[PDB]
Parts: sequence; C-alpha cells; structure tokens
Amino acid sequence: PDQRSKFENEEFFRKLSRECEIKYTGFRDRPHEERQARFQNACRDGRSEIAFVATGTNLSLQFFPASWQGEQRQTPSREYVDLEREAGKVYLKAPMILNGVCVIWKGWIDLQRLDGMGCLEFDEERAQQEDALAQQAFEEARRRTREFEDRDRSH
Amino acid sequence: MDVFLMIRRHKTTIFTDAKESSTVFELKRIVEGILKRPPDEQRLYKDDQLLDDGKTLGECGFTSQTARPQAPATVGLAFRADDTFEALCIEPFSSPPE
Amino acid sequence: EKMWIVRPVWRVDRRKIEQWHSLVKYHMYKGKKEAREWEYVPHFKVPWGWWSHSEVHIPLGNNTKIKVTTYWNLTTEKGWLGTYGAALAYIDQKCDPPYFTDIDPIVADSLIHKIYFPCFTDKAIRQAILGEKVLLCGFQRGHRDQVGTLQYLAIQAWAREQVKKHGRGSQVTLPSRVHFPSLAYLCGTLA
Amino acid sequence: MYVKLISSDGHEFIVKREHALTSGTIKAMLSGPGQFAENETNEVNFREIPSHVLSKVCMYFTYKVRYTNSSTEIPEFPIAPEIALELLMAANFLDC
Repeated sequence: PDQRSKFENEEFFRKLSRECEIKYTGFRDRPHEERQARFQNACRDGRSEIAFVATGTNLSLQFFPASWQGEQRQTPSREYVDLEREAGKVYLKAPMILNGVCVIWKGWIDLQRLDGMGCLEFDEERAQQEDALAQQAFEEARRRTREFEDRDRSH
Repeated sequence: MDVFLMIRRHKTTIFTDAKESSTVFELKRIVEGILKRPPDEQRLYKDDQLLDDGKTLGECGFTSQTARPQAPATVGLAFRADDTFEALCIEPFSSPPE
Repeated sequence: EKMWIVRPVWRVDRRKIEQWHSLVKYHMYKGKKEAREWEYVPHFKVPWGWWSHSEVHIPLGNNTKIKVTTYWNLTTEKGWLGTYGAALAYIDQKCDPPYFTDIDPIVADSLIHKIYFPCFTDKAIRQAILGEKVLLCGFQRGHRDQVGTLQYLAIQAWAREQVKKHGRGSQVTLPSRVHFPSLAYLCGTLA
Repeated sequence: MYVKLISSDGHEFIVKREHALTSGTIKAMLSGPGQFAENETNEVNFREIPSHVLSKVCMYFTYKVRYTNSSTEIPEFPIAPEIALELLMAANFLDC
C-alpha cells in the first residue's frame, strides 16, 4: 500500500492534525456542573449522542448509538467508548477511512474538565481487507485533470 | 524552516533552497559546487548589504515568509576577479509590453 | 452492552444546509440542468435514521457516486435547538462490499468537477491566444485539491481579467449569478 | 545535479534537474533510453521564452515540487495580468 506514505505527511485529511486537542462542545451556555452530568449521562443513556470537536475547527467525531443510526459501510462495535476503565477519564476509538487512507483514532476526555487529546493511527490491516483494490482506482480519479479534456463545440 | 532563494549575478540565476537558520558561508559552498569558484573569491549580498560568512540566513533577513517558492528572495553574488574585487551587477529581466 | 458507530461529521449552521439544498434543486430541475443526473432524497424514504436529514447522490464514472449525508437534531450548543451536520462519502459499488471512504470537502469538489460542471474546452488555450471565445469554467471551487498545471493557473488568472474588465473588447462571456453547489462552502466556517 | 536553461534574450537560469523534469518538453530532452544523449544533456536553449516569463516558469517548478504531497494550505501562485497571457504560451509550449 502507497497509503502509508500519504499518512507520513502532516494534515493529509484537511482540518485534522496527526495529534489534536478535543473538547465536548454542547450546552456551552449552561453551567459546568450541569454539563458534567449531561456528558456523563449521554455516554450511558441508550439513545444518546456524544460528539467531540477538534479545537479550532468545525470538524467533529460523532459517536452514534448503533440501535438508532446506521451508515453504508460503518460497522458497530461495543468498545469504541469506554468509561469504567479509569475513574475520571473516558477513552475513545474510531476506525474510519479518510481520503482513501484507513486510520484508527484514539483519544480521551477528562470528566471534570471536558477537555482531551488524541492522535491518528495507521490501519494496514483494513487496507489489505478492502477488496478490488479500488482505493488505487480512487487515488487515480483524485489526480486526474479535467481542465482541458472536454471537446469544444462551435455551433 | 525552508527559505527559497534566487542567487543572481550578471545574467546567471540559481534557484536553490536552504534552511532558514543556516550560515552564509555554507551558501557559498552551494555556489562553489555549481559555478566552480572557491568561496574565498565570492561575496554574497542581501538587498544592499554585504553578508558575514558566520551570520545565519534567518538573521540576515531571510524568513520562511519572505523567501517562498512562488516569490523567492534575491541574493547578490560578486565573483571577485583575480587579485581584485568587482562591483555587484545584476542585469534585469525583459519587460513585457502590456 | 451499548455499541457505537463513528463517522467524521462537519458541524455546520442550518442556514448553510438551506443554501446548499436550494442550489442542488435548482441545477437539477430549473436551471440549465447541470446537475440533472443528481438525486435528492427527502427526510422520509431514507434508510431509517433518527438524525438523518437528507441524502444527495452525485453519480460519477464507472458505477461510482458521492453521497452527501446531512444530519439534524445533534447535541445542542446553546439555547435548546438541535445542531445540524454534514458528512462526505465516496462510494464505489463495483466491489463485493461497496468501497466506502470519507473525504474532506475540497477533495469532493475536485472529484465532482471532473464530470459535472463546465470547464475549459479542448481548444481553450488556442482560442484564448488568438482572440476567440471560450467557456470559463464556472466552478473554480473544483480546481483546489491538487496543485494545478501552469497551463490552468495561467488561463484562470487570465479569465479574472476578462471578467474584471468591461470593454473601454469583451472577448469572453460572463459567469452566471447563480452559484453552483459547493461542499467546501457547505462544510466550511469560511466566515 | 543542476541543469541550465537559457532564455531567448540570453539569461541563464540554473534549476535542479529533478525540478526541470516538471515540463513535459524538458523531460523528453533530459530523460529517455539515451539514444540521443538525453541523460548526458544538462543545458537547454529556449529561443521561444523570454526571461521574465522563464523566470516565472522556474519558480513554478520549485513551487510544484514542495506543495505536491502536502495537503496543507497550498499557497496562491502570483500571476500578474500583463504576464498572464504570455505565461500561458510558455506553459503550453513546455508542459505535457
């Protein structure tokens, strides 16, 4: 895979850096004591959504309850959000394909401050798992030029 | 960082690059490898000021923001004639009538 | 015992989604039908999703498409209303499990412009040099993922002068006042 | 290795050989099976390209080599309107 080289450069997927600080945006106007309860209950409630915003951007990793939402090729797992591991923290896991690059995102949030950090990881297994090797056909269409290919018409 | 330079002398122009915190003397070494003259025989100039061999490129005024690939910074070169220096001279480009 | 699914989502103002949908519907039906082959899915008849606002399917070459998913009723920021969001996908359906990949908006615009909106023609450079007319590529948002060839940059910088100047000449005809749908605009807190 | 590019008015522009390979025309002059001594040629005279245009072109080489795999902010390439048309002639004569 040539995707491993495209991971080495910095910010291969725009607005997202290889390491980044994340916050829990949501109920920004309400008091902090209420926010700590809103975020804690949201991870536990069965049909609640939690999202984390990369600071300085409007880009967010959205975590959905699988029983209330689905997507084309995203596969539900029970361990992507883990609280009861460490008291006061919450760890996060996110496999996804960004610009044809299979990545794994790992991070954490402090329960009292609602702040955190995280960085990306390469998933060379998913690159092998993805069939027809259309990711190299995808990269072809991304480097193609259309600027002078259409045939002119004079009528 | 990276600085992008145009070493110009007479009608000769060298598009090259170097680290922002790099010495001026090492830049004369890049010139020696291209134009085959030892650094003892060449003066390097930035704007209207002689450059010290020891001073870094960043200290002389070549920041990563001024010297860029789309608009490089101009560096003068003198190539001392044997036994005597010569004045700095950079012949201009052609002007486009428009 | 609670399972999660994760997808990258841009958080965008509701006003931006209205602006994007109005542009997509215009170019498939009432305009010059530039996006006539696009497909719009209302909030109903979408595969069931609480937060699923709509889908836009933009087909590409070789049985491939781009899917633009809009989300609503997201985690509240201030006050009491739910937040909106957008998610960008590239879908290749030729392989056994469909190939799915999330793409940033500047990539998606670049992929869409390969096939859909008008660009410089075959004779674009020849006509420009001699003084003949030429289409101007109304979708400059498309040529923004990859650094373009110097032939494009030169002719595009040349177009900015033909649009900036009324005859005081007027070789080429002006762009339309109705923008084209841009995902970089939809997902960008530009200003 | 560095190659030498002579403009129409005699100006000499020395750029990195790897960068000059950007131009399709220059590539066919500098790389190939070697039957015509391409891999031993390190100088090219352009009667067709003036110096103010060729100077812009050489910047374009160093500009395309840096910001080609970096998905960071790709900086705008300044093209003044007076040079605008003239530069397209050089670019068409060279690229592809």
